[PDB]
Amino acid sequence: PTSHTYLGADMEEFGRTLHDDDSIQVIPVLPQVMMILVPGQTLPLQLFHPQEVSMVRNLIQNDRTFAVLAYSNVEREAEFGTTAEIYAYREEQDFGIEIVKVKAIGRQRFKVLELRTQSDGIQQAKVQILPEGSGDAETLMDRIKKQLREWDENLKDDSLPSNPIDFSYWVAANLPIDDSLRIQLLKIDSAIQRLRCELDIMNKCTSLCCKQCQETEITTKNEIFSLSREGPMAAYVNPHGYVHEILTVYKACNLNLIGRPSTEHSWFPGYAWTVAQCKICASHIGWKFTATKKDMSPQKFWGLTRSALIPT
Amino acid sequence: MEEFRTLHDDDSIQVIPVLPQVMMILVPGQTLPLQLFHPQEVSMVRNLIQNDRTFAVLAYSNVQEAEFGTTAEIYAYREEQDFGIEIVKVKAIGRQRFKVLELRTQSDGIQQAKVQILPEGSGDAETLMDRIKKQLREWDENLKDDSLPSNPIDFSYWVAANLPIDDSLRIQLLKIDSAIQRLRCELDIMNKCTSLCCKQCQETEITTKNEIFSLSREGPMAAYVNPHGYVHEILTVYKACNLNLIGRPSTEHSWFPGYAWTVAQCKICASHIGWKFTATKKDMSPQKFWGLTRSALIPT
Amino acid sequence: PFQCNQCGASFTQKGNLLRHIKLHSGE
Amino acid sequence: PFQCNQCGASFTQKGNLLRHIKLHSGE
Ligand SMILES: N#Cc1ccc(N2CCN(Cc3ccc(COc4cccc5c4CN([C@H]4CCC(=O)NC4=O)C5=O)cc3)CC2)c(F)c1
Ligand SMILES: N#Cc1ccc(N2CCN(Cc3ccc(COc4cccc5c4CN([C@H]4CCC(=O)NC4=O)C5=O)cc3)CC2)c(F)c1
Ligand SMILES: [Zn+2]
Ligand SMILES: [Zn+2]
Ligand SMILES: [Zn+2]
Ligand SMILES: [Zn+2]
Repeated sequence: PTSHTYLGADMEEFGRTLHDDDSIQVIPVLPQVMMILVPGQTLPLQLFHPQEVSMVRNLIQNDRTFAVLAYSNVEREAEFGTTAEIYAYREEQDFGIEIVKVKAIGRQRFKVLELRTQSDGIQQAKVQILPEGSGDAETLMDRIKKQLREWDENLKDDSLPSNPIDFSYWVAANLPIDDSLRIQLLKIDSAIQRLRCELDIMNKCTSLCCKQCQETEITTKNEIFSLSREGPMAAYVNPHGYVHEILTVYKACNLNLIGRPSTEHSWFPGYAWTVAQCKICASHIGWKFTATKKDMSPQKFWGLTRSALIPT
Repeated sequence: MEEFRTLHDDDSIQVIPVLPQVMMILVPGQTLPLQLFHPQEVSMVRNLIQNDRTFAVLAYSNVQEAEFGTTAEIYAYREEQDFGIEIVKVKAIGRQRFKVLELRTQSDGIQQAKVQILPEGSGDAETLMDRIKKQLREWDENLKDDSLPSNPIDFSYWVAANLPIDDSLRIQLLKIDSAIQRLRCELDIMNKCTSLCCKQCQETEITTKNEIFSLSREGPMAAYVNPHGYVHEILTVYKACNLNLIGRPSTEHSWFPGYAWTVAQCKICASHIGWKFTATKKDMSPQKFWGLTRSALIPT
Repeated sequence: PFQCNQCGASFTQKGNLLRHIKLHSGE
Repeated sequence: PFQCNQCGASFTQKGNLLRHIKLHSGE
């Protein structure tokens, strides 16, 4: 599923040598993207606005890299951010609207020094690439994997990155945590400290409630499971450009379904989807996935949007 | 009405008076009618007629102030009095956008703004203009391309003035100095919106883009001043839904000569949306049409 | 005639006008 | 036939769609 088969097939695949640490660079910012991107996390995008299509077409011919800011209030309030490098690109046009479909991957964190908008309209950010500290972390990484098996790796193989820095970011990308805490881990430059905060977090997180009411538990960490190699959480883009960060769990509560299942543009092929909403406030929480054949290993599952859930 | 071309240079810094009551997002080229009754307001227009005839209409993003605005040049002026009260009626035209550097109030209460005339970046893509025009004609079908400008800058602003879009979208444009970036954004708008709804409940679709029609040269949208100075930007459509009418038609101060007006309101929240216009003679072809107030609608 | 200055809506009862104006104000 | 652009939830009547869209924005 992490391959994003839904966005396209005949997509061009590109990757590039990273900027050095403590370097000061000038990078164009996608203003629409409103996520705390984590290095290593893939970002699927369907761009329709002519301005964005103009920039990304420009980006494919230079460094294939743009900046995804980290807003704490958004009213642009970003002091940090992450770079994303286009690895898959496809030009498309339907309904008289020209579409650019990209798959990018987070590569490096940076501190924002200056944001200015040019005469062409594209917004540029001068960034300082933050350093990636590492060390010996075998103990921490073992402590993490264990607690991971006691959640979803019960049936999930330990196919996880060996590098402490890479491990720190996989855990960071697949942890049911609010943004304000995700940004904390990205603000740590030392892998070892990141891994530690992750451990102290994994031991203190239990339930996920709805954010608009804060009075209804939807699921528990014990339900988390991975149907991809992305771990329990991943980003998918819908046919109108909306990116959703999807946490997959086996069972959930306090949800009312909306109508009949659909099979269109499903992010998990072979499964159908039905919108799920909170029984108390009626805010969208996600979708329930139902197998379309009996041979399916998991038969029914839930894909929730991190945007609608808050820890405990 | 005395008919009457002040063009400040780019990046020039001016001190222009601000009509406070006015709470609009004026687009260069769009006409703005006004009826003034406050002694100070008449004083201001009388002073403005004697100098360069332009004032500033601030583009408030609320939280009040405002960071931008557009200059307006009075081109029609008539003074009269009723109840010994002296009223000034003017028609002004938007001419140039500006960044607000300092807003200060005079003893009279009239506000003065020190502003910077913003530049008008242009470019090419006649292909963008041809596409927009085509989409526009399908929307209205009464549009006369030969009634549309050729200058990229002018066309962008005509489109910006006659598109049924909320202020927040009207403010996003105008803030773009590049005609091309303006036109592109207009396309993204036209391609991402087909229906209009009541802002106070947003639970009632009132009309669709295919219903928009132009009854005059200013195009499908236009500003009108009611007998009390309330300015309304009216989108004329042939058909509308989810509206309740208030009472019997009236003919007093009909902005469209020949048609009677009955207030229309949302069926769900009862908020004013505009007026239904019905012919008073069998000769008029439209017979029935709707004038929706831009302030009360929002795009899907 | 209990007419509204903003839109011209006329009413038989004052209280009907009053609650109509409050739909314009605080809009 | 009335489908939400964010989540895909389809409705028989638009009044249901509109008040669902209003939930994606807090209201
Ligand atoms: N200080 C001071 C000072 C203030 C105001 C002063 N004036 C004095 C003279 N009065 C003349 C008069 C009164 C009553 C009417 C009834 O019609 C009304 C009423 C109220 C709002 C609206 C309408 C119509 N309408 C739209 C509908 C669509 C369309 O086609 N056209 C429109 O206009 C509205 O929005 C008409 C004219 C007017 C007030 C003054 F002499 C001093
Ligand atoms: N400017 C501009 C511009 C705007 C829109 C454009 N359109 C062009 C034509 N449309 C084709 C089409 C229509 C209808 C459907 C039904 O599926 C829908 C619908 C609405 C929201 C969602 C989904 C699915 N879904 C998630 C959840 C579940 C899962 O597992 N995966 C998902 O995808 C959603 O959130 C599919 C494709 C689509 C695009 C355009 F061409 C330009
Ligand atoms: Zn809830
Ligand atoms: Zn309403
Ligand atoms: Zn009224
Ligand atoms: Zn929805």
